[PDB]
Amino acid sequence: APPTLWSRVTKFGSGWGFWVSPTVFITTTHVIPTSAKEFFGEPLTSIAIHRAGEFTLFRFSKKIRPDLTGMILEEGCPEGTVCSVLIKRDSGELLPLAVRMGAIASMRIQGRLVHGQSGMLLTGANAKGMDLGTIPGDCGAPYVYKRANDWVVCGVHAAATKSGNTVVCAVQ
Amino acid sequence: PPTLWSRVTKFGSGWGFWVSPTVFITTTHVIPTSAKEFFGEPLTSIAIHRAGEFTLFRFSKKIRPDLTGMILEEGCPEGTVCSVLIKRDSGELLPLAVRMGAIASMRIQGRLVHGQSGMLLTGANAKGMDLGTIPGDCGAPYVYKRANDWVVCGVHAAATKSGNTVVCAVQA
Ligand SMILES: CS(=O)(=O)NCCc1ccccc1
Repeated sequence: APPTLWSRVTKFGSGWGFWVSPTVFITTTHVIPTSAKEFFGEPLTSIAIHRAGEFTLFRFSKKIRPDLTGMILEEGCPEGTVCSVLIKRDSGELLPLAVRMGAIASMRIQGRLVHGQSGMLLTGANAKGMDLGTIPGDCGAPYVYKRANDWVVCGVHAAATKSGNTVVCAVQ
Repeated sequence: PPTLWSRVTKFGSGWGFWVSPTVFITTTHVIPTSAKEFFGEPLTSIAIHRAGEFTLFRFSKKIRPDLTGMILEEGCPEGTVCSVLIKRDSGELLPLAVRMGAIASMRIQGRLVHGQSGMLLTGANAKGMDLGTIPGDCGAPYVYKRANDWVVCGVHAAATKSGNTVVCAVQA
């Protein structure tokens, strides 16, 4: 995946978030530190929060990341799209996990109720564990895909099943 | 904490894989043709076992004493979904699902390559996103999970321009 997309993935709370533009940051609601009153040097005062279940978007009144260009955020993707989940791991290692996207779904995962766009990992037979699959600390990682010329972001990592094969993308 | 990715190592014009502290496997065509040492050990002290596009090195001391010995087998049953553990010079780790077929001699781009056929589960077109192999990927290992055990069953030897087809070179 392009270096400019990896540059947009920021360590955040118990996971990650993603810079859509110099002013827009998206993440998974449950990774956000519940006590936090300041983000990227800005008071809560100065920030527009948009929360829809496990999807959260932050809009800043200042350019926090002026090195970036604004890219397309969409509300999930067509069923059958193959996406990459941009997961950073121990060592400066970069894991762009391939996922075939399915329907919008409501599930119970480890007792918690989750809603988003479901998908199946294309990494192995059974993706249980950290070599072929996701771990809890990957939540908030972006789902991206390429069109003709364009790259698109369509959601953030919310959950995965015990077997590790099924994932859920939180969407706008 | 141990990872299979730790055992994937840059080597000649491609990659190889540590099976054990003393055992390293790779694809014959990526090995340098001028060398007096590998991994600091004189070539005098290394057993080389070659069978077409599969080569095994056995060193006279532990090069990777941090590792345990893994199961190495001559290919896998047809229908097994393997993962090819691709490392890229970008720093990306790209595990891709491959459905394994028969042993055969296959015409790939110019040439005749003997080993176990497979097809990528990404099988749209696998060139433009991180969804297929490139020439520099040769030597990457084919692995799968069986009961509690990881098995390694060959090394990446060849791929078609693209429809979906790959060849895993195997021990014999
Ligand atoms: C939050 S900060 O004060 O340490 N820096 C602001 C700019 C920035 C934000 C996110 C990622 C990289 C840089």
